Amino acid sequence: LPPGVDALVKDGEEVVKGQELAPGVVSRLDGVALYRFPRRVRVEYVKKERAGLRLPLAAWVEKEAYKPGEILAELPEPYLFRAEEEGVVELKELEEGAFLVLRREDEPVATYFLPVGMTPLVVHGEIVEKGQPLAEAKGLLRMPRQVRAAQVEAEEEGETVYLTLFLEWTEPKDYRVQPHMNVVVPEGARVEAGDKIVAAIDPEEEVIAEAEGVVHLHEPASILVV
Amino acid sequence: HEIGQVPLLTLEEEVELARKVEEGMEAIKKLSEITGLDPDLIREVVRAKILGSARVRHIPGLKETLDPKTVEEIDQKLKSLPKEH
DNA sequence: TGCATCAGAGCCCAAAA
DNA sequence: TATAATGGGAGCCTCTGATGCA
Repeated sequence: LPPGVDALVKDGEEVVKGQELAPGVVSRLDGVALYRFPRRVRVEYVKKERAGLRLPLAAWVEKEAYKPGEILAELPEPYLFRAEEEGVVELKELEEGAFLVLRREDEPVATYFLPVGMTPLVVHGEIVEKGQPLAEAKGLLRMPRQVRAAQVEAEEEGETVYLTLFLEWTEPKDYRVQPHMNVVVPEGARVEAGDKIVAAIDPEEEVIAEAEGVVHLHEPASILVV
Repeated sequence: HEIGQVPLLTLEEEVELARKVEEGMEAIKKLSEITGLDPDLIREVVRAKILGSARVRHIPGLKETLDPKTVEEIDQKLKSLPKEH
């Protein structure tokens, strides 16, 4: 495989003769494709948290859970989502959508969820006071493609809804594998905290899994069709 | 010409094979411990099955004559091991 | 099937050195 | 027993019979 080019087919995949394995590489025979020494291991970590949101009651669609991509609300006019606590802002941006975490004396006092269609008006590490706008919400706002909503609780106060969302999403982290390291974990494996993913000559060069996640192999040196 | 049909190893491939070879020898030592069997005798049985039925012969160091009967017998003790062993 | 091509088979004795 | 090393190197007559070819 040409250096840096990533494969189309996945480790284990049945392949027909003539099928294209890589941008410039075409398989000459049918059989099972096997990745030859993966250069980059990507671990998608499983995170399950609790985050809040407040919306105009007329703008929100009632549901018990929200699947990825689903429309959460549709706003007739732009809405300023405001902080309900004072704190310093920890901004954590996902692929699409964002997380916002207010903390005062260390201990996080709030976790808010900004879906797509909501542009943060604050930056990481910004001091906010109760009531100042965190994010603008304009038009249709929906769940991001990479993040789900397992449970949706709703309290109604005045003209707004406050959603307490139980959210599940995966955060990618890339690890580089050197020629002297071997991947000891299969594609699609389930790992807990402490499980070894890549091994190396010495202990400080090993890659140990930080928490729960699933493993994906990318950019192999070559593909072996057997 | 025959030499030229085996591609040269990449640094990765070279390290991988060497690594697997070292790990395999450590395994044979370990398999010796578990079974209480001669490490060399075990090694010839392991090696016999990889090279195939083609090459089976008496080994000067082995105490027992090495023939398909004994490698099947010994292989069956190996196939009687618990999953982690 | 009848013709060509090549591999392999030989190339004096005795004397001497 | 440990830098890395990865594909060689050369040459001076006639008959008979089997073998490989239109």
